[PDB]
Amino acid sequence: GPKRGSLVKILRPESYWFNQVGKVVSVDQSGVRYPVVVRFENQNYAGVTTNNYALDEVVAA
Amino acid sequence: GMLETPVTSAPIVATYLSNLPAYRTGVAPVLRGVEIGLAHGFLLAGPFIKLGPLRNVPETAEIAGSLSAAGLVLILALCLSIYGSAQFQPLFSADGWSEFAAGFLVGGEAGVAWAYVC
Amino acid sequence: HKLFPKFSQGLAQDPTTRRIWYGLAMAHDFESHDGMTEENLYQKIFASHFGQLS
Amino acid sequence: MKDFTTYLSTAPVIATIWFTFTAGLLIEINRYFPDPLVF
Amino acid sequence: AHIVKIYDTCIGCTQCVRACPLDVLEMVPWDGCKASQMASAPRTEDCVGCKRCETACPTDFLSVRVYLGSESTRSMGLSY
Amino acid sequence: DIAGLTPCSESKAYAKLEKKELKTLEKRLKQYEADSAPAVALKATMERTKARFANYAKAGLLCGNDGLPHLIADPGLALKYGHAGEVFIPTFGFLYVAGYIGYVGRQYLIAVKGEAKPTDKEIIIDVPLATKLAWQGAGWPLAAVQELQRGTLLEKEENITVSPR
Amino acid sequence: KVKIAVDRNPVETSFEKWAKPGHFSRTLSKGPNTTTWIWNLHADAHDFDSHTSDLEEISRKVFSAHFGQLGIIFIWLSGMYFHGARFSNYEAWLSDPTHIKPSAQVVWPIVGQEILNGDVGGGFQGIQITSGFFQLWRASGITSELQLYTTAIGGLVMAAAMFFAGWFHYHKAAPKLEWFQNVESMLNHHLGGLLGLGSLAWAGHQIHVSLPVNKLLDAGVDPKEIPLPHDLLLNRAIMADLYPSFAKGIAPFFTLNWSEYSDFLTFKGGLNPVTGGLWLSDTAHHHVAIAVLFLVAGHMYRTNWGIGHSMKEILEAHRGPFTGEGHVGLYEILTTSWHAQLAINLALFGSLSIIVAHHMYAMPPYPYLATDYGTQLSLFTHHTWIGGFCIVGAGAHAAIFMVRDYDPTNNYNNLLDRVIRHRDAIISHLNWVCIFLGFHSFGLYIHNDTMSALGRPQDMFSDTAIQLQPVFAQWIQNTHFLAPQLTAPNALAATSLTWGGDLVAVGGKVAMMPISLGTSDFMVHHIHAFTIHVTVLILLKGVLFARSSRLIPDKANLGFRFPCDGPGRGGTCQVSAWDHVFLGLFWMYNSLSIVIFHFSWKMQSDVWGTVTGVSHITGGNFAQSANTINGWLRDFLWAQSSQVIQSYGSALSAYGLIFLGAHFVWAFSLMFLFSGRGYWQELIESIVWAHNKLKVAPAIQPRALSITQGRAVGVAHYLLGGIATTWSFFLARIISVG
Amino acid sequence: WTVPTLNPDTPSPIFGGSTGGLLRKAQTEEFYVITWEAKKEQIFEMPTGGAAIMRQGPNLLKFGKKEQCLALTTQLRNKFKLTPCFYRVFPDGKVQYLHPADGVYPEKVNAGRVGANQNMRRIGQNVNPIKVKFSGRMMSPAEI
Ligand code: CLA
Ligand code: CLA
Ligand code: CLA
Ligand code: CLA
Ligand code: CLA
Ligand code: CLA
Ligand code: CLA
Ligand code: CLA
Repeated sequence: GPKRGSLVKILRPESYWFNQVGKVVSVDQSGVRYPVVVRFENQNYAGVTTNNYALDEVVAA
Repeated sequence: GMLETPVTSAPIVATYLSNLPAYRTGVAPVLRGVEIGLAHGFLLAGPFIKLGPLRNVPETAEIAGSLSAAGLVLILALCLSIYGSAQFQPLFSADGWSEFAAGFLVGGEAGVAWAYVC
Repeated sequence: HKLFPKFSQGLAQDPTTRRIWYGLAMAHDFESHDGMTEENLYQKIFASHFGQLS
Repeated sequence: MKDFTTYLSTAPVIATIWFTFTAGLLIEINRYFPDPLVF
Repeated sequence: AHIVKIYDTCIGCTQCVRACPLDVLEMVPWDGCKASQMASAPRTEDCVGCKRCETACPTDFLSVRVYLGSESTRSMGLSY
Repeated sequence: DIAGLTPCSESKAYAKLEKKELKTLEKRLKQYEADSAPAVALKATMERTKARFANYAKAGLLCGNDGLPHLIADPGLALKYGHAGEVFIPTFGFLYVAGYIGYVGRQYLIAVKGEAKPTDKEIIIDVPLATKLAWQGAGWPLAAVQELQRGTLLEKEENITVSPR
Repeated sequence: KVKIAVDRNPVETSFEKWAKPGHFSRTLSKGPNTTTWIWNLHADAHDFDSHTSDLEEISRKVFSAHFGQLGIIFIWLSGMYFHGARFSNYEAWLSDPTHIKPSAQVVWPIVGQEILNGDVGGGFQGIQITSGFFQLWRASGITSELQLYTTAIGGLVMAAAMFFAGWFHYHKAAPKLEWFQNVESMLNHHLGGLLGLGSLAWAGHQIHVSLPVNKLLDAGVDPKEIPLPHDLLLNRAIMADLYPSFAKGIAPFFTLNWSEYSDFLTFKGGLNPVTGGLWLSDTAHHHVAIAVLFLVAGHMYRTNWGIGHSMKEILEAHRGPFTGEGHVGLYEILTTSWHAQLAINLALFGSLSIIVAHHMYAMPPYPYLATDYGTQLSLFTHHTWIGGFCIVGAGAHAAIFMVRDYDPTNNYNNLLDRVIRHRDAIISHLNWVCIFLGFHSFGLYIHNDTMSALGRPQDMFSDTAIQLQPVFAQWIQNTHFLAPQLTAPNALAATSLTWGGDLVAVGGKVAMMPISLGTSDFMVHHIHAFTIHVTVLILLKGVLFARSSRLIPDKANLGFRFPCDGPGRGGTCQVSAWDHVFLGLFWMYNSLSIVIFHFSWKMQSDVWGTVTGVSHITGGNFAQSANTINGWLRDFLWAQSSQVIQSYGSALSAYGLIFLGAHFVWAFSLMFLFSGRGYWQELIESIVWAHNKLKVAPAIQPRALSITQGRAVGVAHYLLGGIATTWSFFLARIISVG
Repeated sequence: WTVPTLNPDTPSPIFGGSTGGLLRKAQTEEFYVITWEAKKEQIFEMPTGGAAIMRQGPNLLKFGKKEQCLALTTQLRNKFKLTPCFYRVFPDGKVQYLHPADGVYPEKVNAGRVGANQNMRRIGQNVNPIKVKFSGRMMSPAEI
């Protein structure tokens, strides 16, 4: 999918960083359901700055 | 295990608790009830006489005190009856606790009546 | 287990004193009783409104 | 000295200096212009 | 008994398992994530609903969820 | 005048309250020496009291049935009857200074978001940049309406919302 | 071997770490991402255990911290003396103590606050002070403002020396760990040098400066005309003119003919009748005795020579059949855990402050203090509050020890272990006795309210209906009044007027009279017992179940301060020992508010007042009114808040403002106490959206306060509000009717 | 690996006896019994309060709830590096083994386990509460 270092936008509506911009770390090329690893500069309520997303949940914008 | 203590595991305390009528293991529940009632009604007759609302009116302090004590003994016997009705569905059975509550009623009213004479 | 409350067997299998208070507090929330259908809901609401009138 | 001015640039120190300046400015205004209700 | 569910966003970090004070969860073989590990809740009858598992989960949103259901003597944590 | 209120220069309870406060101050005054420091302090208090009552009666304030100045908050009624200096000129003075503070804070935030440590500039203040924005913020209403008319005042719907929006 | 052990130059003096907030914590040095960080930065700033595991570095940190505290206190004392010298009416007050109000604060003439400078007398205008510094200064023999100014400069110099000592003993020459662990030497030096030499040098100052100056002040001579103290030291013939013993010099001291020193080392007792304070000769003999006693006590523990006791040997020697190993292991605990020491010292320091309050109201030690009713009320109330706070702190740091420092593999079948091992029995018995006390103590009040409301006053618990006389306290009172005749032959009077006897009055006011005890005093004392027992219950339960309970078996791993363990198992909110400190704080407030109300009403009703017989401030209403809640509500609160509610337009108006403000802050606390941070976080989410819409969202993410910070803010504003309310009430009341 | 059995004649750790021990739940409902084999004699903290010396060899303690046995298991496993196991005992004498019910501890994957209570979807893909109204009981929409 998207490449390393590119900026994407999250469309998972029950996420902390929905409708916000992060940075792709890696995309796993196996049959994993959520391969897109996106870091965010701000943390959520659990103090986490990294989440895994699917292909149709990220838009390179 | 349980904490070993000279209050919970004293010999003379264990014999004294074995001699009290809640523990004799072989007397009738009616006899346990009448002995516990003759103790408790006789002791409950006191403060209603000495401290109640009619305590300073002569010739009627002991009457109203014993009458309120008898009413309280009747309330306690009703409490025993509903406890046995809710609990079990020789002393620890429905028939045994009903006999125990009736014996407590009889013994408590007899203790109040004996405290009125005394 | 116990009978009360007769509308919730999840509350009736409670071994604590929580059962009495939650049987009191959930008695008139008919939408979340055991086996409640919609016709039964409206019928109990109609009879309850009669009780308030009386 | 660079680190001392960096410490003076911190939030409670600047809030103290700035509220001292603002409160003192209001106090001097209410001294030289006693009790303004209008204008 | 409470309701504990596992969702497919699990990344098999085992954090939820090592957070439960009651041994309700465990890790099973799976192929949905790179770790090839998924949580599972085969012993929800002993679950009290403390939600340490939900605190330990890193995913956003949670992959383990505890829905407080009907209370028992085990779910109330009673030693009496 | 407005709402049946008499002017304070015509009101009698206003003069009664002025005389009552002077009477309390002179009852506190008459237990000291002539040229002592409590006497000088109480005479300065009486001077400020007389000056304050003269300034309130001078400005055309409206007093009630108790002799206290009442304020008029309606733009047209106060501009018609000469009471614009008590709510109207104060409300535009407040809006000037409040929008000043808000615009300087907004420009500081947008200035520090474009760096590698925005939070570190939020904890430890960039004092030269803060003073530069503090001096440049005097034309904040013009810059505010210009940012309004270009569409750069607002963020679009790239904001954070909940799953039912 | 006890010796000086010091490491050279541990920490460089540099401004670098001032410019890096949160340097002390590995978690907090990463920088701020959310707003929670700030609060964490201030909450854990002085929690040195969470900084390092090394006991030495922690010990050094607490040492220099203590130096900082002492320097701050010296700045405070310097300020009080300087304000007493430059902005006060102290000399005028010295010329006429009975008709001049002590004042040492003046306000500037801006925005009308000048009205607070009231007519305190002496040709002065300021705020009347109730700290009691004027009486302390007159008792010390100070007569001029110059001496107070010199004391201010001296205290400022000492503050500079304390801050230098802090910097020096942290950055230049910082003691080693085994220096701090010399506890035997520390006790010897503090018992001899601190308490012993302290009271010796103070008795020196008293005998040489206080006694002659205050004897002349009681004689009536003008203060300016009294000889300066250095002339009292220099020419001993004047000292022989007042007390002929001084003619013989120190010859009766060394020859053991101490009886000739009975001119200035007395045992009179009672109060000075023209002055209303204890005899300074009694106080001088007292401090000499105290000095000799403590210097004897300070030579008990072995240091660098064979003689002397050993603390671990005395502890390990007291073992019985009921307690097993007894006091074994306690020495190791109290020489390695700062929190255990802090808990012990806080408990005894608070208790000591409460004892100070009672002994200073009952036996007024300063001249013209007993008739300065505002000062007496203020001092008692203040030191009682300080006491209570330090006791709650003791429970807090006890629990902190229990979680962080307790280690049973050096502490195995011990006093502490058995306490932890029968804690259920302890807490259950305390529980029952608290319920018993509550029922019978409070139930008498409710009973009286009901009987009084039903028109049956003859059925109440009172002095005329069903009496409940404090026979034991009355017997102890009578015995202590009869004590000078038989069991204390060399005493001229009793130690306090409140035992019984005559009446000492100064300037028309009652200094002290015999305090009678009836049914109302019985009822309030059992209320006090109840509230104290409940407070002990909460705090002790907090410390005994800090590690584990049947509910949370592994509570120790969750820490000392944590919100809960989730809504499961029925709900575990406020299971942490910190939350037990939080509840103990509320209950301590309750207890001490009833205590200071007892003191206030009783003093104004049965003790204080003017002498014509004695007309009391409230006429003696205590004995009949303090048996119903409505009586406290009407005759105390409602009646005595007249002064505070009508203080506007005068110098006491600030007490009305702080009355309203304190009520406001108290109510403001309820928002934090009754709510929870989930709601507030979601509200903040909406507001954050609004800020995002206008490009003003901060880079540091706005977060709602934590659960424990919500509780902390709650209890802090609650305490501040309530205490300040009673403060304004008390001060306005007693200054206006005093 | 096979399921072990309870030896009732296993020596208990050296402990003077607490007030936080068993209650009538042990006689009427159940009580849980923990067992481990120690390498040396060493003091541990009892989860019901107090210190106790374990014996060299097998040990045996009985608690009132499962969380006490997990707390002692976690303490003996992280601090002493031991492998305990605790059972479930009924007043009839019925013995129910668990933890590790697989034999391998649940904090690592083992073949043969069957996944229970696993929804194969996201949490945002749950249905609304209108879709599960008027069932036989209260239902959260995550139940289906
Ligand atoms: C809890 C405090 C308290 C106390 C001490 C009293 C006391 C009294 N009330 Mg009052 N009352 C109270 C609260 C209290 N009340 C409250 C809160 C209300 C409002 C709800 C009232 C409303 C009220 C009314 C309307 C009246 C009273 C009356 C009375 C009097 C007689 C009551 C009576 O006969 O009971 C019977 C007494 C007992 C059953 C005693 C039981 C307690 C025993 C002694 C405990 C023994 C423990 C023992 C030491 C353990 C030994 C163990 C060993 C054997 C192994 C008595 C002086 C009556 C009166 O006329 O007042 C003068 C009356 O008319 N009360
Ligand atoms: C107009 C008619 C009306 C009707 C038909 C309903 C019906 C319902 N309400 Mg609604 N509601 C109403 C008005 C109404 N409400 C009003 C006026 C309020 C404001 C108080 C509410 C606020 C409200 C809330 C917050 C909730 C409901 C809930 C419910 C449902 C269950 C009620 C229940 O089982 O609790 C049984 C009720 C009790 C056990 C009452 C306990 C006693 C209360 C606390 C008062 C105690 C004061 C006491 C009597 C004073 C004695 C003083 C003494 C000295 C004498 C039911 C659908 C619940 C729901 O739908 O859950 C999803 C629910 O959570 N209602
Ligand atoms: C916050 C709401 C508000 C309210 C309730 C009022 C109320 C009033 N306005 Mg005010 N006013 C306001 C805000 C408000 N004003 C604002 C924001 C402005 C700036 C645009 C004005 C500018 C203004 C002027 C120039 C005048 C008033 C006048 C009045 C009075 C009569 C108006 C009328 O009859 O029309 C019905 C009320 C409304 C429609 C409410 C809005 C008011 C608009 C903005 C102005 C209406 C003026 C009116 C058409 C002229 C009446 C002439 C009069 C001789 C009969 C009435 C007390 C008049 C007056 O002085 O009477 C003594 C007048 O001449 N107002
Ligand atoms: C004046 C020169 C000086 C300098 C440059 C330093 C520098 C340092 N000190 Mg040292 N030290 C000094 C003097 C100095 N100290 C003094 C006078 C003392 C005695 C108090 C100490 C005792 C000391 C200790 C115990 C420790 C340090 C530590 C440190 C290091 C980090 C602390 C820090 O950055 O926070 C700077 C802190 C502040 C700027 C706040 C000061 C708080 C003041 C003292 C409290 C009083 C304010 C007062 C109550 C007013 C309140 C009013 C009202 C609002 C309530 C840093 C190298 C720490 C360290 O090395 O950790 C590894 C450490 O633990 N110092
Ligand atoms: C320790 C307790 C203490 C307290 C509560 C007070 C309180 C007071 N003093 Mg007193 N005073 C004290 C000690 C104290 N003093 C000491 C130790 C001295 C000897 C130095 C004095 C000498 C003194 C004089 C000569 C006077 C007072 C006055 C006052 C009154 C007004 C103060 C004021 O507005 O200053 C002005 C306000 C400021 C200077 C605010 C500036 C604060 C800065 C900007 C903070 C910056 C933060 C910074 C990092 C930390 C400070 C570092 C420091 C080295 C500067 C007030 C009642 C005045 C008075 O009583 O009038 C009748 C007055 O004339 N004081
Ligand atoms: C007999 C000598 C002596 C005296 C008078 C003191 C007095 C004190 N020590 Mg102790 N201390 C001593 C020996 C002594 N110490 C020895 C031998 C050890 C090692 C075993 C310690 C280890 C020790 C520790 C770890 C701590 C103290 C602390 C204190 C202070 C407690 C606060 C207080 O309530 O005092 C009332 C306040 C005063 C009376 C102010 C006057 C103080 C001046 C400086 C006179 C005290 C004499 C001083 C020791 C001489 C220093 C000379 C120096 C230039 C070398 C108090 C000042 C505590 C403290 O607060 O440290 C700052 C503390 O934490 N001491
Ligand atoms: C503990 C504090 C204390 C202090 C400091 C004093 C001090 C004094 N007392 Mg007092 N006294 C005290 C407690 C104290 N007393 C108590 C508790 C009692 C009750 C029992 C008394 C009862 C008492 C009586 C009855 C008398 C005194 C007297 C004295 C004075 C002379 C004593 C003397 O000859 O000592 C011996 C001399 C010394 C100890 C000399 C000190 C050492 C010097 C300073 C060393 C200098 C060395 C240095 C190298 C040289 C300087 C060089 C430099 C210039 C460069 C002296 C001022 C007498 C007096 O004068 O009354 C007014 C007197 O008659 N006292
Ligand atoms: C005035 C309000 C109030 C009252 C009545 C209580 C009462 C109590 N608190 Mg609570 N508490 C309060 C405020 C109050 N608290 C607040 C604001 C907080 C938050 C800070 C707390 C937090 C708190 C803690 C942390 C603890 C308590 C505990 C207790 C119990 C103490 C045991 C006792 O003395 O039993 C005696 C009962 C009473 C004194 C209540 C009144 C009894 C009346 C006068 C007589 C009863 C007879 C009655 C009239 C018959 C009615 C018949 C009718 C129903 C037909 C008691 C029930 C403690 C506890 O439970 O441990 C033992 C405890 O640890 N409370």
